[PDB]
Amino acid sequence: ADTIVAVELDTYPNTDIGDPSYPHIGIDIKSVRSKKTAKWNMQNGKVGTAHIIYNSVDKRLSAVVSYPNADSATVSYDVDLDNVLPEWVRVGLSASTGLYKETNTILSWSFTSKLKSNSTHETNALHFMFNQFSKDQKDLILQGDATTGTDGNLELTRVSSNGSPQGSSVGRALFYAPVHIWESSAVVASFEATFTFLIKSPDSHPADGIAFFISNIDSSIPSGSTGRLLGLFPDAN
Amino acid sequence: ADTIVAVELDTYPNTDIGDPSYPHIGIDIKSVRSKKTAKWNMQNGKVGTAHIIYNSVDKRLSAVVSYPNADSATVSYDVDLDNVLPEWVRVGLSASTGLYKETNTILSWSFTSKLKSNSTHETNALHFMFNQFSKDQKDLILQGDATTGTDGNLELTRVSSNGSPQGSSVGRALFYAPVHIWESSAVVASFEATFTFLIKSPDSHPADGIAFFISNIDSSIPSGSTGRLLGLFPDAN
Amino acid sequence: ADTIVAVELDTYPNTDIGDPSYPHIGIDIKSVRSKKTAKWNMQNGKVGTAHIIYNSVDKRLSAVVSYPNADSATVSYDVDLDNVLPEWVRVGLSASTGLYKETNTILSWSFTSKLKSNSTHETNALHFMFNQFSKDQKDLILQGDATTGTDGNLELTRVSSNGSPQGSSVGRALFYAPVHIWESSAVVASFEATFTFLIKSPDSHPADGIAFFISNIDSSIPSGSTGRLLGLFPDAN
Amino acid sequence: ADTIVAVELDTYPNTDIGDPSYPHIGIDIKSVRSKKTAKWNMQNGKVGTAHIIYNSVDKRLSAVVSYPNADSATVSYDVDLDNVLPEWVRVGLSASTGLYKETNTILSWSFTSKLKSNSTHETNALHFMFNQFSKDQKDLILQGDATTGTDGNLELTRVSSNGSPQGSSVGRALFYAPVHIWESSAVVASFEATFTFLIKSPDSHPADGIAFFISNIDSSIPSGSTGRLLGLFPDAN
Ligand SMILES: O=C(NCCOCCO[C@H]1O[C@H](CO)[C@@H](O)[C@H](O)[C@@H]1O)c1ccc2ccc3ccc(C(=O)NCCOCCO[C@H]4O[C@H](CO)[C@@H](O)[C@H](O)[C@@H]4O)nc3c2n1
Ligand SMILES: O=C(NCCOCCO[C@H]1O[C@H](CO)[C@@H](O)[C@H](O)[C@@H]1O)c1ccc2ccc3ccc(C(=O)NCCOCCO[C@H]4O[C@H](CO)[C@@H](O)[C@H](O)[C@@H]4O)nc3c2n1
Ligand SMILES: [Ca+2]
Ligand SMILES: [Ca+2]
Ligand SMILES: [Ca+2]
Ligand SMILES: [Ca+2]
Ligand SMILES: [Mn+2]
Ligand SMILES: [Mn+2]
Ligand SMILES: [Mn+2]
Ligand SMILES: [Mn+2]
Repeated sequence: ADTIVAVELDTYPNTDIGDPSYPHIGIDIKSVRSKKTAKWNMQNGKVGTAHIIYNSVDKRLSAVVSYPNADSATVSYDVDLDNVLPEWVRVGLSASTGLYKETNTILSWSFTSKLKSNSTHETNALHFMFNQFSKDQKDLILQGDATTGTDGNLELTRVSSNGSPQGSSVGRALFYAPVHIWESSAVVASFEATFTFLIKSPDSHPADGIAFFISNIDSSIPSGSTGRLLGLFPDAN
Repeated sequence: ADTIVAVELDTYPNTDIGDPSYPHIGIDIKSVRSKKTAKWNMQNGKVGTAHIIYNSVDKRLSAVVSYPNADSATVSYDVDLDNVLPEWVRVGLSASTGLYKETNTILSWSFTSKLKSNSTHETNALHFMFNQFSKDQKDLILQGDATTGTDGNLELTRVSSNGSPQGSSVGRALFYAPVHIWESSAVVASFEATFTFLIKSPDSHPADGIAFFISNIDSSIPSGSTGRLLGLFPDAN
Repeated sequence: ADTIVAVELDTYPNTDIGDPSYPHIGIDIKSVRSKKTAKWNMQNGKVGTAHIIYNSVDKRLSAVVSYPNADSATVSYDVDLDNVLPEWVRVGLSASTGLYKETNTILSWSFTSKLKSNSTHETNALHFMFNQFSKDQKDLILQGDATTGTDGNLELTRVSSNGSPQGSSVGRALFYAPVHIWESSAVVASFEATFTFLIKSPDSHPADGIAFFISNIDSSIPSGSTGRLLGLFPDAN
Repeated sequence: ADTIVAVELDTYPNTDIGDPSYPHIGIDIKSVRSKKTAKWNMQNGKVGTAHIIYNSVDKRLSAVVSYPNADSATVSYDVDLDNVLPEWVRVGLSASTGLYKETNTILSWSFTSKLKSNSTHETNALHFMFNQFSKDQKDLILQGDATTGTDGNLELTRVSSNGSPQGSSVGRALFYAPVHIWESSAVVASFEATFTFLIKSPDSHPADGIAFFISNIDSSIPSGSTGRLLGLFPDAN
């Protein structure tokens, strides 16, 4: 179908598809089946920050989610992304809900990808940063339930006007421009993505999470991906 | 029609529309009629570098074209670009020929725009750099005669396979993503664009030039803009 | 008589040396008397942001001070800094109180310097940023009363443990490294600086101010410079 | 016994201290004997590029050396540098010859250091770049035989006016400022370095090599370090 690499933040365990029985962060390579996961003491109603980072050299893909004044969960998995991904991709943030529900507000999102070549400073590069989202973001492709303008914030999931979240929503947000993520002849290729989010839920149990993801250029939301699939994968299979 | 701000490099004087009688650089605000110009000792067959820079603070738009081991022509004109331009634009390089002809090879092109807001480091930003152009550039919108892949270079104007240029060509190249160039509430807005080019002509007199330009999102090439209009303006009027 | 260039922020108008009546920002090029100024609707106890930007192309030095939800005071002055300044400088911040007094608290400070040249981005550069000041900052030079570590802030003037400002206080903080501020052979020579500050006085009347300055590598506080001279100038010439 | 971490590039294998037979690159963590290495198909007289990249999340230090149109030699090592290194270091380059000798010419060198934290990009950072070395570089610390200004290059080992390398030579160059390399409270602590170099010997056999190193602020050349120790380590322990 469409190739998907993503870093997932399960607020909701899904022991039927494999997810551990605790709020976790994890690395998904073409399958909601995480190839590596780590325990995340999630904080309800607090603004937190995720850093994603990968370099050709280590071939190690990494992520750190962390709150102020709080321990930070980290995950790392050796993968070679030119085998996996197409030469041109498009990056973005995705998030969704199920029975249980949560606010998936993205307060800020940045990202940087460099292609340093065999001759140095013959590099190629793209960096893009949002610390507030305007009422109309010409350069974000918004998919599903995604809405901007609410308090200068990106809401990937749907929320009622009073501020309570709603269930069984998928919204997904993408950068307008395609990213040349890797090349046949580059000595180092790298890419970092940082984004801060606010997850607050009225219910004691929230669901399902946020994921930063990378896919081929022409990606649209999978049918019936609402819930534990996070708007990234069509099937747990 | 479509609003156009651009820095022009006339290799060919056009004294019928106003252009001075020497190879010049100049500032065009919605009219091929340059509002300020400066003398440029152009160098045939040598790689040269243009720097464009503008900040909300000075409200002064500036450009410098310069060769290695050679004097550098500079131009500057006070303009306030939120009055002129739409809130969202799209940037790019344009170039064309007439009776006389030239190669308009773009060896590299970068650009950066920042929106620092009334609260600091609540900024918004986009930077993008090409030091080589691949056979297929997914993220460049190519218009008219524009072609990439030839020796890792962007050729805005048409060129025969042996390497000689051809006449009465317009090619124009644009960044896929729209640039949020200014905002109603930002204490400093700024944007810098740098690009290196190679102009070589078999004929003693070459024509017409290269221009970096900014326009509304939906800009396409004007009809009959080939020649002294540089693929930017429909009429000298 | 070390050479010194600066962007000053006067909370105290010293009418005999030329300070306008109203609290102003100004450009001080080699003398305390400001070459140009602009009215500044200062806000007591609110954090503000200073932006400062100059480049070899415009040859305009300029600056904007700005509080949230309030107009921003701006100023510009056409000056060629390679005439005025040595080839190699140190950059830094200064502030001072006299009979009247204020809290000169620096919350954050960053600075960029590029020497782009004729070739394909064969430039020389330096950038540094502080959103928190550590308890021992060994890459700042601390001069006078200046202190770090309290709340992660830089305090250029002396304050009590309760927080009360003191009178007749003078403090400077310089980046440890020397900056290559201009070159004989570089086609453009941009440099940008940004910083935030907190100014609060119990008093009806606060004094004197903060200034971003640039001077020689060997620069030290001029004697008897507390008060009107902001730790910058020996005399009021 | 100053503390020191480094990425070494051996043209001369010193088999008794563990250098493999073949010319190698390696990670030297607190001792000259390399913790891990990889074969390097060195090219005489051709400029090459070294890339070096480490981050607190992976906790992997790694590096790639690369010539145009040739495979690139790579190496990695899992090490937690805040255990090994002091909180505040200086970075720099070192190289040396012994009985056998080579030209250790540094054409260009850049370095980035970020201390991203838990908050919304409230980080601390430093970046610097050199594509040309000036005649007097007063923000490099020059140690040993190291010299600037010849062709705009850095020469870490001594060379004649004709260009002939010399034997038993040792040279280091450090950035003037101290780097905050890690923090107790920072959630990630990335740092990246890049540099190009020219290595040429008249001989069949060249020696010894160049190394990027990190050490304490007060670090100076260890005595008797020419030859195998590359200006880095007092002893071969
Ligand atoms: O008004 C006072 N007693 C009378 C004489 O003090 C001069 C001010 O009175 C002014 O009005 C009087 C009435 O017409 C005149 O008789 C004076 O000749 C003067 O013009 C007086 C009473 C208490 C004081 C306590 C601590 C102090 C520390 C330093 C200075 C000083 O060196 N101060 C020197 C003089 O005071 C102002 C200088 O300003 C200084 O302090 C300012 C504080 O903002 C700075 O802006 C400025 O750069 C200077 O450093 N002063 C005091 C001080 N002065
Ligand atoms: O081979 C020579 N004459 C014989 C004795 O020289 C030792 C090498 O001969 C080797 O083989 C011989 C035959 O089996 C043995 O009898 C020796 O005991 C030794 O193992 C000889 C002839 C001329 C010389 C001229 C200038 C010099 C400067 C310094 C040194 C030195 O300190 N040199 C010390 C010894 O030479 C190698 C050290 O390598 C040094 O130089 C290398 C150059 O790459 C570095 O890699 C390395 O780290 C060292 O600094 N040597 C010379 C030197 N040596
Ligand atoms: Ca889940
Ligand atoms: Ca023309
Ligand atoms: Ca004053
Ligand atoms: Ca060796
Ligand atoms: Mn899952
Ligand atoms: Mn014209
Ligand atoms: Mn003043
Ligand atoms: Mn070795």
